[PDB]
Amino acid sequence: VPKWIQLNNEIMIQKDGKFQFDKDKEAVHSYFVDYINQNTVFFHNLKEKLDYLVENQYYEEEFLSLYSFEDIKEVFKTAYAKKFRFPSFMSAFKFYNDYALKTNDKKKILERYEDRISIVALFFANGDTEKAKEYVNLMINQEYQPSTPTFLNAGRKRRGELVSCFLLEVNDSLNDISRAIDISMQLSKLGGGVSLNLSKLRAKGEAIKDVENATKGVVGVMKLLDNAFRYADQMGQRQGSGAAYLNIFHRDINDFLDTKKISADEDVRVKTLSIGVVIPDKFVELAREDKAAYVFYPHTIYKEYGQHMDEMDMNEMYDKFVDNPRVKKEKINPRKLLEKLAMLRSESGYPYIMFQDNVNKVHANNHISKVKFSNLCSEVLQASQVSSYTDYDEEDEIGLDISCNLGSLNILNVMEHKSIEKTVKLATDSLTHVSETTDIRNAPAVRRANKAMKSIGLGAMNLHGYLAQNGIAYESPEARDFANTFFMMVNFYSIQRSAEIAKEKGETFDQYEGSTYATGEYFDKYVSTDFSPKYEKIANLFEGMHIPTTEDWKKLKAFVAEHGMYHSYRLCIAPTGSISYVQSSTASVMPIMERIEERTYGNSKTYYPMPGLASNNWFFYKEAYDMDMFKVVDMIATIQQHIDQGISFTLFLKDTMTTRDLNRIDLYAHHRGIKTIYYARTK
Amino acid sequence: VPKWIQLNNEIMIQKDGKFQFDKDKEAVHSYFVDYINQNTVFFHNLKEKLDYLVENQYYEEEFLSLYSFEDIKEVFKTAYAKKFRFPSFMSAFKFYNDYALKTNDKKKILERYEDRISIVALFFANGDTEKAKEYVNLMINQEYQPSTPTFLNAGRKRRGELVSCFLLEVNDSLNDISRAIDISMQLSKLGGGVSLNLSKLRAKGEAIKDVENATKGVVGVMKLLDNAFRYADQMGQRQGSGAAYLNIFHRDINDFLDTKKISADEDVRVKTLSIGVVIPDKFVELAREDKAAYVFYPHTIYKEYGQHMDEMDMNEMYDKFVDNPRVKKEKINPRKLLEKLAMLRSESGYPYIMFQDNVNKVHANNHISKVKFSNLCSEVLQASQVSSYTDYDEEDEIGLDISCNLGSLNILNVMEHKSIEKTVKLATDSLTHVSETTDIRNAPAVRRANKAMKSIGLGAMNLHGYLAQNGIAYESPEARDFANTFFMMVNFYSIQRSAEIAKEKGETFDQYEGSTYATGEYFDKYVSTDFSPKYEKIANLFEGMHIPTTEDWKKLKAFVAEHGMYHSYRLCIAPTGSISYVQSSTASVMPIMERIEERTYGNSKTYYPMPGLASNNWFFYKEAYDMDMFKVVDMIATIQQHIDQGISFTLFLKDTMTTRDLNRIDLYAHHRGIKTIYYARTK
Amino acid sequence: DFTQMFYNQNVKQFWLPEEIALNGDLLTWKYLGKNEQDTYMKVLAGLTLLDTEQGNTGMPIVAEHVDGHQRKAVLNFMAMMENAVHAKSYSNIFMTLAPTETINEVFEWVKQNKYLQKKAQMIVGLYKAIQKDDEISLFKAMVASVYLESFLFYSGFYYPLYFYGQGKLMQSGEIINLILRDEAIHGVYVGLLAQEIYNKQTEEKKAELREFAIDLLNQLYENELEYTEDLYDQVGLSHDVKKFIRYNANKALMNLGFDPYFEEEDINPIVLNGLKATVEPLKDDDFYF
Amino acid sequence: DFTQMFYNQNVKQFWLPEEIALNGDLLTWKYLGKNEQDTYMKVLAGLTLLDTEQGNTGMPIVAEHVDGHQRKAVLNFMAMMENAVHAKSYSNIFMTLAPTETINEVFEWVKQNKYLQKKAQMIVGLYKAIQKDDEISLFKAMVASVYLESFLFYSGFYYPLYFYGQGKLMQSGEIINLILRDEAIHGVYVGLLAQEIYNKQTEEKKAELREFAIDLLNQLYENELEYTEDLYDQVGLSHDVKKFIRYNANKALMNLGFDPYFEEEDINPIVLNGLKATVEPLKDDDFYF
Ligand SMILES: Cc1cn([C@H]2C[C@H](O)[C@@H](COP(=O)(O)OP(=O)(O)OP(=O)(O)O)O2)c(=O)[nH]c1=O
Ligand SMILES: Nc1nc2c(ncn2[C@H]2C[C@H](O)[C@@H](COP(=O)(O)OP(=O)(O)O)O2)c(=O)[nH]1
Ligand SMILES: Nc1nc2c(ncn2[C@H]2C[C@H](O)[C@@H](COP(=O)(O)OP(=O)(O)O)O2)c(=O)[nH]1
Ligand SMILES: [Mg+2]
Ligand SMILES: [Mg+2]
Ligand SMILES: [Mn+2]
Ligand SMILES: [Mn+2]
Ligand SMILES: [Mn+2]
Ligand SMILES: [Mn+2]
Repeated sequence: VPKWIQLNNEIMIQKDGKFQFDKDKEAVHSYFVDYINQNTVFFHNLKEKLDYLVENQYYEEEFLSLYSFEDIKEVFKTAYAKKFRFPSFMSAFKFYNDYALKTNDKKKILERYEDRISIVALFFANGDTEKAKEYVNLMINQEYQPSTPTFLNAGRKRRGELVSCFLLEVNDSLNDISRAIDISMQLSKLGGGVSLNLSKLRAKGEAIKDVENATKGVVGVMKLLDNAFRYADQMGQRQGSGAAYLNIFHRDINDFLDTKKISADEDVRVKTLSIGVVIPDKFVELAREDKAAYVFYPHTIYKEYGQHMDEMDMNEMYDKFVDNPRVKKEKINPRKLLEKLAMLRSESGYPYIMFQDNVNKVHANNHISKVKFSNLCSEVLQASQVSSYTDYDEEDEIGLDISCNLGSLNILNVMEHKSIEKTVKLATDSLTHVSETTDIRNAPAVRRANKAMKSIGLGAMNLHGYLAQNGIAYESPEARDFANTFFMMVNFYSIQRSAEIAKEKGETFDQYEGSTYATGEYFDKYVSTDFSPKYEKIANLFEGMHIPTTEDWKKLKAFVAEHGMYHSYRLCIAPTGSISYVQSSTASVMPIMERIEERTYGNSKTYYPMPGLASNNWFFYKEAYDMDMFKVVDMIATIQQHIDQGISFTLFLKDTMTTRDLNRIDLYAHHRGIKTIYYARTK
Repeated sequence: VPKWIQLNNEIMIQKDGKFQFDKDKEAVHSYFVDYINQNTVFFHNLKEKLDYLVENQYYEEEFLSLYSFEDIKEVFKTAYAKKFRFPSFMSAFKFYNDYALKTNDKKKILERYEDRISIVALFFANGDTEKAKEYVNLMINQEYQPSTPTFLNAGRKRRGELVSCFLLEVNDSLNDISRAIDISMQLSKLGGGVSLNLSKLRAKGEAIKDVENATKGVVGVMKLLDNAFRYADQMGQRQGSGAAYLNIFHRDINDFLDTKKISADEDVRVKTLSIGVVIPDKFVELAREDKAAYVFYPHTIYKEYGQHMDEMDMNEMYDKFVDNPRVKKEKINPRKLLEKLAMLRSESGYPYIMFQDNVNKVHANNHISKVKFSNLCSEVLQASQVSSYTDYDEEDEIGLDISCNLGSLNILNVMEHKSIEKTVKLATDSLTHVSETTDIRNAPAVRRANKAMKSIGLGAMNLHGYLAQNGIAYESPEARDFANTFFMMVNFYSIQRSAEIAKEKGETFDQYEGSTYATGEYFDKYVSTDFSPKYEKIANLFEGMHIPTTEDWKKLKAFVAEHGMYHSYRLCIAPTGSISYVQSSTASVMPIMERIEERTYGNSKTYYPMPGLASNNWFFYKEAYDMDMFKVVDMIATIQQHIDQGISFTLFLKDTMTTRDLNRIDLYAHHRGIKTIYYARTK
Repeated sequence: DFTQMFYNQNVKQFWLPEEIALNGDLLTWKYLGKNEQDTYMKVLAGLTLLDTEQGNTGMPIVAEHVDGHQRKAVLNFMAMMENAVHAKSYSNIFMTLAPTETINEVFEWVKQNKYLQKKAQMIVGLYKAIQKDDEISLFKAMVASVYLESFLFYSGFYYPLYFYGQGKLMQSGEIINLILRDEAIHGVYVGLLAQEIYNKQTEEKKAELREFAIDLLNQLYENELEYTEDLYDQVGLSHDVKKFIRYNANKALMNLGFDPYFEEEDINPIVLNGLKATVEPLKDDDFYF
Repeated sequence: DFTQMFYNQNVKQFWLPEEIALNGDLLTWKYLGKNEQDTYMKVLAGLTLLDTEQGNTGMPIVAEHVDGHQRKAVLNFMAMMENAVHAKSYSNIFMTLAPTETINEVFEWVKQNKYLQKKAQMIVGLYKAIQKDDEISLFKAMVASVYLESFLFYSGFYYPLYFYGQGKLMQSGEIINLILRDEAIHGVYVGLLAQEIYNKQTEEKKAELREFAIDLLNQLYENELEYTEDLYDQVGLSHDVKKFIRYNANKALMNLGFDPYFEEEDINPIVLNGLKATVEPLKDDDFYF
C-alpha cells in the first residue's frame, strides 16, 4: 500500500468526532514527493526538454515555431511563478493519470501541470507572447479549464481531435444512412461522441419505392450504428460512445424506447448507443388533457407536404397531420408514453429528454433551422441542416452538422479573482482558436458547420463548491440569485467578446443577419429586466466587479447591431466529468452526489472529499439525492435563461421515488423552461 | 385440397410396385386448367396487353420501342408456335410462383411462359427482330436459360439488377471498410449476393497509427458486414446474403472460422454471412509434410514489403515472411487447421474452400491480378484489383470488383437439338448484352470492372439428367468422357463467339494483350490434345454435330491472336437453384440429391420426381449421397479443365463418414485440380 | 438384478410440467360447480404435501441408508422428481386455474387439516426414526414410503382421473397421469428394497414385520376414510373413492410381497378410462493419391 | 430473490451421458504419449473421486440443513445431477479409454495419493461437522462446497479443456464441458445460500467467517500447487495450470461475496478455446404547477 494511499485513507478515520480532512494535503504531498518527482523526467534546461519533446514525436513543431525560445521560456516562467499546488491527492492523481504527458511506454512523466498549461496556452495564443502569458495566468489560477480533448491534446503530435461532441443529421435514404455510419465511425475514431438524429428516417413498415412494408425503421439503423460505434472503439482505448435521438411523434418511438429495456431481445437491444427523446409542447399538451395522441409515419408526411416531419412545427401541423388521410398514423396514449419514459429512466437512466419548444422559443437561429436534437451529453442545442448524400458519381448536398468546442469557467476561482469579464473573454478567444484550428476531413457537414457557424461552448463548474464554501445552500433563493447574476454577466461578456471578434475580423457567422441578435429580439429581456442580485449577501459576493445594467445591455445591443456577432452559439454547460478533479471543483452546475467520494483505483481504494469540504460547511455540501429536485430544476432554469445552448441536467432520484415522481420532475422542468434532461440517477 | 396437388401426390401411391410418374402430367394439366388459365389476364389482342403493361409500370418502354409492333407480334407468334407444355407440375408451379409477372396486388397472372420468354428475347436482341426470334427459339426449346435475375427482371420497370453476384476487395483502412459496408448494402438492396475479400485487412492486435493491439481484426468487420446484410434484406423476402473470404495464412483465420461454430457467442457469431477460406498450395504442402505452419499479420507484411500479403505469392514468399524478423507471425498446426475446416464443414457446411493455386495455375488473366477469392456461390473466379477509397475531399482510386452475368445451357435439350455451337454463341451474345446494359451507379469498382473486363458466366445444367436419361452412370468413365467432349466444345464455341464479338466491335477486354489468350499459352492443351470422345457410346451422342479437332483449335488460336477476345471470362457453372425446376433439369452439373423430391409449400405437400425419372432409368438417377465423392471430384475436375472460372461444387456426405473422409475428399479435389468447393451437405 | 433397468426407466421418464400447456383446461374448470372446484383444489393440495415430504425427507433419507452407488442414484433421481417435478407441477395447475387468494387459502387449509397432518406425522415420523446400520428401522420407513407411493396418493389421484375419463380437465389430467406413472415405478422399486430386508429375517421376525405392515396399513386406512369423506361427500363420490383406495392398498401390499388384504370391488369405469461428425485425425497417407 | 431463477437454469441444462458418443475419442487417444495418457487418467480419477463425495454427502447434507421447500428442490436436483448424470459420465469416459484392469489400478493409485486425499478429506471433514440448527457450521460447509465446485475441480478440468481446445479427445471434452457448466452454477447457487447466512451475522462474526474462508482457501491452495506439480510437471504444463487455479479461486471467492485474493492473470489460450422502482400512473394535476 502506497504511503499517499494510506494517508488519503486516514480521512475516513474519525479523530475527535471529525474526518481528518487535513490528511489529503499530506496525501498529495506524499504522492508528489514519493512518486511524481521520482517519475518526472527532468532536463538541464527547458530548451533540451522542448527539443526532446518535438524530436521524439511528442509535440507539434508548427505551433512552437511561432515563438522565439525566449518567449516560450517566459511563458513557462509565468506558469511556474504561481507555484501551483494541488490541494487534494485526487486532483494530482487524476491529472498525472489522465492528462500528463507520458513516455511512449507510459513509464515516466514528461509534463507537469505547469508544462501542460504552458503548452496549452502557447497553442491558444498562436504566436502572441502576451496572450500566451494571459492564458497561462488564467489556467494556472484555474479560472478557466479547457475541455478534456483540448486540455489533453493541444500541442501534441499524436493527438485526437480537440472536439469530442458531434451531432449528425441522418436523411431518409440508404446513401445517407451509410454515410452516417461512415462519419460516425470516423468521428468515434477521433475519440468524439457522436449524436445522430433518426427522426427523418421513415418508420418500420414503410414503403421503399413502391414496395410497401419494407423498411426496418429506426431500429435497424440503431443496430447498424451500435455496431459501428462498437467497431470504432478509439483504437481499443475507450469504448465508442454514440447517441441516437428520435422525436416523440415518430412512429417508431415505442420501438426506439424498447431498445433500452432490460428484457429487450438481442436483435432489438443496443448496448453502446444512448437514446434521447425529443418532446414538442404538443405532446405535453396532449398528455396534460389525456387526449389520445398520434405518432406519424415520417415518409407519408414527407410525400404529402414535401417537408420532413421533424422539419415542421408540430404545434401547428399536428391537427393537419391527423386530419390528412394520406398521412399514416397510429393512436397512442401520451400519458402511457410518459409513464414508459419515466419507467425507462428509473430502470436505466435513458432516454435523454429534450423539450423541443423550450429550446426553440429562445433559440437565436431559428431562421437557419430549429433545434431538433441534442448531443451525447444533452447540452448542445444548435440549428442543423440535413445533408443529401447522393450516389457515388453525383455531387452531395452538404448541410450543417453540429460540433462545438467546450470550455468551463471555474465559478469559485473566477469569483474569488473578480475576473468574470476577463476570464469569459479569454475563454471565448481560446474556444474561437480551437474552432478555427479544427478541420475534420471525413465529416463534410461537420466541417462546413464549424467553418460557417463558428459555434463554441463556454460552460461553468464549481457552482455547488462556490456556494457551499460561501455558506449558501444550493436550493436557497440566494443560490439562484447568484446563478442569475453570474450567468447574466457571463452571457454579457461572451456576447461582448463575440461582437468584438466580429468587429476585429469584419465577419459574423453565416446567416447572422436573420438571427435574433441582428434584430435585437435577443436582448429584450436584458434591456427590460435588471439581473442584479436581489440579496445583500449575494450583492456582496460581486463587490469590486461591475454587474452589467440595463443601460450596459442596451449598449451591447447597439454594439451587436453595428458590428454583428461572431459565434452563433457561445455557452453550453457540459458535465465536465474528469477535469473537475484536476480543477478541485464540483462537476458542472450540478449539486454534489456525495460529500466524500469513495473510489477504487487498481487494487487500492481512494477517498475524495468534495473541494472545500470541512466541518463548518459540511451541511452546505448537501448531497444531490437528499435535495428537492424541484429546487434543482429552479436553479437550472435560472441558469438556463442566460445560456444560449442547453445544460447537462442530471436528475438525482431516491430509490423510494416512483414513476409518478420522475414524471412530475420532468413536467416541472418542462414548465420551468428546462431545455434538456440528461440522466436519471437513482440512489 | 387443390386438385392438381392431389394428383401430384398420386405419384407416391405405388401401383403394381411402381411409382405413378404419369400423374405429374395430369397434375400439371389440372394445375393449368384449374388455376392458371383462370387466374391469367387475357387481352383482346397483344397490342392491348403490351399497352396495358407499359402504361401501368410493368414493362419498360425503351426496349419495346426499338421494334415495330409487327415485329413484336412476330416474336410472340414464334414463342407460341412451339406450343410449349410444362412436363411436370413443379416446373409450371415454380415458374408461375417465382418468375411469371403478376398484377400489383399479386392477384392475377399477366405473363405466361411464352410472354416472359418473348420479353426476355426482345430485351436481348436490342432492336433486331431476327435475333429476337432466335432467342425465342433458344429459350422456348429450353436450350439456354438466363439466370434468375435476368429471366425475372428482363424488360420489367420496377426491377432489380440483372446481375446478382458481386465480389468486393476491401482495403486495410477505415474509409475502405466504410465504403465496403456501403457498397454491400447498395448491392444487397439491388438483390445481389455480395462476396468480400477480408485478407487485406490487418489481423486482431495490430497497430492503428503506432498504437498497438488496437485493431479488432477481421471479425469486427465481419460483424459490421453481417449487420449491413441484415439491414439490406429487401422486405426480408430474400434476406441480404453475404460471403466473406479469408486467406488461410491470415492470422485471424481461427477467429474467422470460429464465427461459424455452433458454440459461438453472440458477440462473435455471424449468421447472414457465409465464409470462404482461400488455401494456397503452400498450406496443403505444409500440412502434407506435417511441418509447423505460420499465419501472418497482414499489416506487418504490408509495412515490410509494400504489398498486401494476398497480393504476393505465398509459395515463394512464405519462407521470406517466416525468416523476416519485422514480419509478425503466429505458429499454427496446418493439419489441425485442416481438421478444424473439416469439422466446421461437417457441422455447418462452412467455409467454402478455394484452392488458390488450382485457380491461378490455369487463370488466363494473372497479369491483371491473381484470383484471391470467390463469390457467394463459390464459382466466380476472376482477377480483382482493390480500390483505395480516400477521405471525402480526396479522389478515390477505383479498382476492379468482380461481377458476371449468369446463364445456363440445358445439356439435355442442347444435345437433343445438336446445337452446341448455336446455343453457346447466342447465350454469349445475350450475356454480353446483359453486361453492356448493366450500370451500377453506387459500386464504382463493380461498374469499372464490368465496363473493362466484360466478364460473363455461361454455365450448364441437366448433366446428370442427360446422363441418366441416356443410360450413363454419373460416376462412370463414359460420363466423364461426355463431359470432357461437351465442355471442350462449349469452351471452343464460347472462345469463338468472344473473338467474333471482339472483331465486330473492334475492341477487346481491358489488358487483353497480357492474357494467355493473346500469348497463345491458353490453347496449348487444345492444340496438343484431342478431346474427341474415347467411347463409342459417347461418340454416337455427338453424331451429327461437329467436334472441333486439334486443327480447329489451332485455327481458333490464330483467330484469337489476330482479333482478340471480348470477354476476360466466359464460362462459370453456377448452382442454378430455382430455374432448374422451370427448365425441368437437374441442378447444375452436380448429381441429384433425391430421385423424388418432397417439398412443402405453405400447408400443401407436393413431390417432384427428377426430370425423366422412370423405371427404365431409376438406378441411373443415383442420388449424390450414395455415390463416391472421389468420382464426383473426377467429374468436376474433368469439367473444370474447360471452364475458365470455377464450378459450384457441393460435397454430398453421409452421416457415417468422419472428418477424415471430408478432409480426404478436399485433398483429392485439390490434387485433381478442383478450384473451389461450395458446400458440405450431409444427409 | 433390477437397479440398472429402474435407473434407465426413471431417466427415460424424465419430464417437466412446462411441457404441457394448461390454458386448454380454463373452460372445463370454469364450468365445474363450486363444490367440485373446492374438492379438486384440496385434493391436489393434499398431493402437494405428500410429494413435498417425499422429496424433502423420504427419498433422501432412504438414499442415505441404502448401500450402492447405483441404488443411491435411482433413489436420488426419484427424490428430485418428488419435489422438483411433482410438487411443483401442482403449483403450475393452481396458478393457471385459481386466483392467488384461493391458492393461499388451500395451502392454509393443508396446515390445519387434521387427517393430512396425521398422515404426514405418521409417515415422516417413520422416516426420521431410521437408525444408521439398523435394517429394521429402514424396512419400517420403506413400508411407509410404499404406502405413500402406492396407497395414500390415490384418494387424491381419483378426482383428476375421474375428470380425465369424462374428457374434462385433460391437460391437468395429463400431468397427473405422468405423476402416477412415476409413483407406480417408485412404489415397485422401494417395495423390492423392503423385500430384500424382510427376506434376511428369521420366521419369527418376519411375522412381526407383517404385523407392523398390516397394523400401519389399517391405521393409515382408517384415517384415509375420514379424509376421503371430508373431501368427497360434497361431490357425492366418497363410496367410489373408498373402493379405489382399497384397490390400491392391495397393490401396495403386493409391492411389499404380501397377499391382498381387501376384497375385490368394481371401480368406476370412468376412472379406468382416466388411466457433430466424428473427428478422425488425418494420416500421412491421406495426402497422397 | 433467486431460487426460482436458478431452478429454471438448472432444469433447462438437463442432459444425459448417452447423448455424446464416446468411441471416436480412440482416434486421438492412441496418438498421445504415455505421460499424457497417465496425467489424463489421474486427473479424471481425481475429478471422479471428488464428485462422488459431492453426490453422496456434499449436496444431500446441504439440502438437509437448508430451510425452504424451493431451495430443497433445487439442491435435490443438483444432487441428482452429481449421482445420476456426472458419475455415469465419468465412468463412461473411463470405460471407453482404458481396459478394466487399468481403471482399477489408476483408482488404487489416486485413492492412495497424498494431495488428492488431503483435499478430499478436508472438504468431507467440514460436511461431517455440520450441526442441526447451527447456521455457522452450515456456512462453513457451504464455503467448502463452493471451493470444491468453483475451485478444486479446476486443476483437473484444465487438462480435458486443454485437449478439447486442440481438437483432441473431443467427445469426452464435450462431456467434461457440460459437467463443468453444471458445477459452475452449483458453486454460484451454494454461494448465494452462504452469503444469506453471512449477512445475518454481526460485524465481529463476519470478520471471523472471512478469516475462516481465507484460511481454508490458503490451505487448499497450497495443496493444489503440490497436486499440480505432481500431475503436470511430466507434461510441462504446471505454470499455466497454476494461473488457472488462481483465476478460479477468485471466482469462488466472488461466489461467496468476497473480494478476489489473487492478482488478475491471463489464461492459456488453448484452454480458453476449450472453455424498477415503482410504476405509478399520472393522476392529473401533475401537469399543473
Ligand atoms: C479506425 C479503426 C481502424 N481499425 C482497423 C481497420 C483497418 O483495417 C485498419 C486501418 O485503419 P486506418 O483507417 O487505415 O487507420 P490509419 O490510417 O490512421 O492507421 P494506419 O496509419 O496504420 O494506416 O485499422 C479498427 O480495427 N478499429 C478502428 O476503430
Ligand atoms: N530546467 C528545466 N526547466 C523546466 C523543465 N520543464 C519545465 N521547465 C520550466 C522551469 C522554468 O520556469 C523554465 C525555464 O527553465 P530553465 O531552462 O532551467 O531556465 P533558467 O532558470 O536556467 O533560465 O522552464 C525541465 O525539465 N527542466
Ligand atoms: N390476343 C392475345 N394474344 C396474346 C396475349 N399474350 C400473348 N399473346 C400472343 C398470342 C399470339 O402468339 C400473339 C398475337 O396475338 P393477337 O394479338 O391476339 O393476334 P392475332 O391472333 O389476331 O394474330 O400474341 C394476350 O393477352 N392476348
Ligand atoms: Mg429516397
Ligand atoms: Mg490507413
Ligand atoms: Mn411424487
Ligand atoms: Mn414417488
Ligand atoms: Mn458433479
Ligand atoms: Mn456439483
